Amino acid sequence: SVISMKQLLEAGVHFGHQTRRWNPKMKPYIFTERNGIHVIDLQKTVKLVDDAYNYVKNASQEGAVVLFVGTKKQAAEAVKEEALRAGQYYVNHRWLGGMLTNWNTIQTRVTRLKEINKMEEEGTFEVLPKKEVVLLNKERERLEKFIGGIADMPRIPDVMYIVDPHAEQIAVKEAKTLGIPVVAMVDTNADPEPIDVVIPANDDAIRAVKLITAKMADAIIEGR
Amino acid sequence: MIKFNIRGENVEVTDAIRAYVEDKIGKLDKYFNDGHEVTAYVNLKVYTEKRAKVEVTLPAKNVTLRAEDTSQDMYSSIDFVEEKLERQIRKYKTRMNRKPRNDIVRTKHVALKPMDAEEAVLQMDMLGHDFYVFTDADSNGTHVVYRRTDGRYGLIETE
Amino acid sequence: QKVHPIGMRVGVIRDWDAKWYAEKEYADYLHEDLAIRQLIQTKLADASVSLIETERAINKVIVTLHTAKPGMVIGKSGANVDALRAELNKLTGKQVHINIVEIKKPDLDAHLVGEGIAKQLEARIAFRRAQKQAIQRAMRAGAKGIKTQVSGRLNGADIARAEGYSEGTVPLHTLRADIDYAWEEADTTYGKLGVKVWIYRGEVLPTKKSV
Amino acid sequence: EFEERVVSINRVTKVVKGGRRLRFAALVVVGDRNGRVGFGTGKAQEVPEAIRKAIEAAKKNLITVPMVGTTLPHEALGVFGGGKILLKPAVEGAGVAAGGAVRAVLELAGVADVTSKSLGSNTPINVVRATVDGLTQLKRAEEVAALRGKSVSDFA
RNA sequence: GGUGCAUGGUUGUCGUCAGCUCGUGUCGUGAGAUGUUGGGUUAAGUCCCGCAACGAGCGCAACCCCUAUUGUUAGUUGCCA
RNA sequence: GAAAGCGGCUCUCUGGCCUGUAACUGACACUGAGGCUCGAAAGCGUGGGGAGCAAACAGGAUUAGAUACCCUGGUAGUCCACGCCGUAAACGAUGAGUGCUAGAUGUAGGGAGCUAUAAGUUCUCUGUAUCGCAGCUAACGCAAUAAGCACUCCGCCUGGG
Repeated sequence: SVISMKQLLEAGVHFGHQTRRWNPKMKPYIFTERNGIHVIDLQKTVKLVDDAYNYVKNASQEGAVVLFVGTKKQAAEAVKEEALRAGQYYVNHRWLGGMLTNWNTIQTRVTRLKEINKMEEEGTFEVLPKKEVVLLNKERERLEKFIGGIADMPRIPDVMYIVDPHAEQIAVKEAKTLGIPVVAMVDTNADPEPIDVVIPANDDAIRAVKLITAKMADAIIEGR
Repeated sequence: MIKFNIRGENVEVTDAIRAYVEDKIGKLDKYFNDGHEVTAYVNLKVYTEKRAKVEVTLPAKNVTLRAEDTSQDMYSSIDFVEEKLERQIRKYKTRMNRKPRNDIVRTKHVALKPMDAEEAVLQMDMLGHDFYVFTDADSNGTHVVYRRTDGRYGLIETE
Repeated sequence: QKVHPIGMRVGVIRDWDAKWYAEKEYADYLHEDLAIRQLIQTKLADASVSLIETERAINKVIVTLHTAKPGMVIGKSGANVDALRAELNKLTGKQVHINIVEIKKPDLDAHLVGEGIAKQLEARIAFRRAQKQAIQRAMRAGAKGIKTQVSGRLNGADIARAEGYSEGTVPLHTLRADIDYAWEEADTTYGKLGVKVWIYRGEVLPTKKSV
Repeated sequence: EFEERVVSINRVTKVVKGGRRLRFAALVVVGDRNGRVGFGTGKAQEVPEAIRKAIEAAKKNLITVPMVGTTLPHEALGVFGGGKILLKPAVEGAGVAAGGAVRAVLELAGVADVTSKSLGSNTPINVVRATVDGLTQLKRAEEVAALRGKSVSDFA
């Protein structure tokens, strides 16, 4: 149950950030520095990622909602495709504060995302003159801005995966509100002792989010 | 000065403490230049002085400022409110006198972390440039992938 | 200052309570019929006033009436507004006309809700839970924008207290106000109580255009 | 739903531009007399609105003290600013010996007796926090048998 | 008549302001922050970008008349091309 | 440099650290009431030196008024040897000693490597910042030169006038 650092080399997973503002707790993983980025060897991060290879299966097989967040720049379409194969929805948008504990925010996000969108999909769009087009700026713009995708989901997920909690301080506190566990790809720029997993990965290379997010939601497939 | 309008508007008028009004506005005529118009407008009521309203308005030749203020005693309202007119002119010193109060951007690569030269195929696809501004992680230094016009993976490379 | 919604509707933006025309004695029959409407609202003293529109006609009068319910107001079986209607015939001396029509669901009427809860203010109800109670009844029964208003005057008090649960989208500045609104003074030894009920079930109200 | 106690309606204000907005606040404590105590706060305009907010905040931060038979584990302390509440187990079942804002606490936690004055201040919004802390300092005998590493026969 | 810092209701004003608010929520011992901070634009808290936020109002703005372009009516006592 | 403070230049005799070092004493340690010394800033004593500056005061605006800010000046005084006061926001309104420890960080001058065909890096010590782990307080904030966790010498403090 391993797709290891023997193939995680060039796609850009096991690398740090620009070698500044790193964190002193996380030094037994990230060692070297040259040409702008830290480079991570195969010593601990292989079985460290194999831990997630065990537990994403274990959380997946009990039949609960999963959640991925790919807000970061080269990481939206991975959470798209692995939300498709995972089955539960994607978060690919800049993160909105106040998500979980406020009901009618995401509930009205459901009702205007799809239910007032039924007015678009039925005989209300073609019966109103040009003043409905700005109503479709609220619809045709504020639906995919305030997208969510949460209308499939009737109850809080099992896992809150995230490309970067250091860029995503917000839902990390929302997930540690009522007790939902998290998964992330946490690099040198964060101290992941609150995070359940240590995945030393960055975004803007070619296939880091593709590999790690791929076999994570594959573990969700065999969990489902 | 020029003109008054003395007005006791609930009780009759008595020119001892009204003369005391006339003398503290005599000290307005120590702080005058043209005492253009004033007006006393006072009000005292029943129930053993649960108020003491007084007023004098101040249309001077440039500024206007009234005073409908209170104390328990009407004598104390003449006292503290005309002393309030003194301290108002003390506020009106500087408010009166002191009309003077006295191409390509010359910059480095905007990205932070280094990306290898194979990632430049994705880094050109990252932000939407035909080149890929990325400090090379695989190659020692800087590398970038262009777009050759034939349609293959180009390389803007000193190499 | 506050604009009266019905004060800018019921004249011409909503059609008239004196919904009839004349040639010369328009304000004569209009004003004296308004005195007759006062006689209706004061001689329903063992009944419930809802709405009345007394009319002058081609037969020189057709009295339009309304009730809050027919089963109790109009009589033992319908002879209080009929015997009192002939009493209006011996008031003003004319052909005199009954119109037994319940104003439907008077828990959505500003008259019976606010005036009824003001009669219960005469019965000394806790007025805050009266506000939440009554506006929760009608907001429960629709009322897209609904609020009310109560004045103060408790045994030598100030002008007016606050007004809890005075809510509801009532865009009174805008020109879409379809509001059953009322107001009331309760005269007591302890003082008077103003009760002003905005009820907004319908959305639109110009009643002024016709081909 | 919990067993209810109401501490006090507070007195706070909002100072608007052209006057003085009447702000309203409250603080309750809840729980089901077993060791579980919560507390709520009403930042509103009226009393049942502060009951609404009082259960909005009373529904959370409601945890369990390891109640060793209607008693305390041992003598603890609570410090949060001027809330300085030292709680003492003593002879139990013979008189609920507590301050006013903490007699409700061992009511809603179910301690038989305590011996709890306070120092610092009698400010209730620090009394409740020092009370949470006074429950928080407690290790228990199953941990001194367990977390200490040896099943010590002071409790066994 | 007296008693409008005792009365209700009406009532003039700031201000025809563009600001005022509130609910959910989070954060802060607490009042307090959230909307309201935001990028220009407007007359607009206009929308809009980041945003602990989201929504709801109260809104100038939106709906009402009057005049400012043309058809359906055409002689009444008014129009005669 | 304990601070007070110390900056044209050159000599005179002059402390005090740190880096290394066990060569050596073998606990000689830390303090510190008392007592003693030093010590801002003025001023005071005697005697000089007297550019420029400036208390005191004068003249001119200033306004109701100007004994003030501005200007014109201008005495004491500022400087030099030579004695004194012992009081300064003395401050960082943060006693002295030593121990502990996330890091991002300044800069000195050593010790060591260091990078070699000249380059330029890493550790170590006392320094002095800035952010911030923990801890932390009423909050503000402090945080390796702790407002964190300990102990020894002292000192203060008891509601306001």
